Amino acid sequence: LHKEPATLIKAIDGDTVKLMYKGQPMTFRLLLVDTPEFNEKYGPEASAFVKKMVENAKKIEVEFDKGQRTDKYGRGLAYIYADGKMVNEALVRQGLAKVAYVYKGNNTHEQLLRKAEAQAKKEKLNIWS
Ligand SMILES: Cc1cn([C@H]2C[C@H](OP(=O)(O)O)[C@@H](COP(=O)(O)O)O2)c(=O)[nH]c1=O
Ligand SMILES: [Ca+2]
Repeated sequence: LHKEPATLIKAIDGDTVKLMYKGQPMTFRLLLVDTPEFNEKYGPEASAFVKKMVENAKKIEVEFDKGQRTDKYGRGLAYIYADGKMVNEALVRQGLAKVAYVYKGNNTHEQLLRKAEAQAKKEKLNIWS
């Protein structure tokens, strides 16, 4: 797996973000996570967390997995990094997201995020409190 460049177009919510990728605008859905929707509990906090993360990054990178790169709604499915730190993992670590939608062949970073979730549960963080 490798990191490709992209630029913020627009923060959207806890687990979707608009990026420019290979010069095209495109909504990305964060692999292996599920944030609450904005209208749910911690939805707003999730959105703010990612928003802050991507808006403050000097460098956004996109990392496809080995499988499907687009979902059925046309969203790009990737791991997204903000100055080297993975947003997907960061959300889970803070208990702003659950590990979720784990499909085979698009699950490289699965155990890494389960480690993170386990620590967030342990600390009773946000979702787990
Ligand atoms: C995370 C992810 C979601 N999806 C699809 C499955 C879900 O289908 P349904 O809409 O049929 O429930 C939907 C959930 O995304 P959201 O959590 O953004 O709604 O996105 C994938 O197909 N692959 C993925 O990796
Ligand atoms: Ca969601």
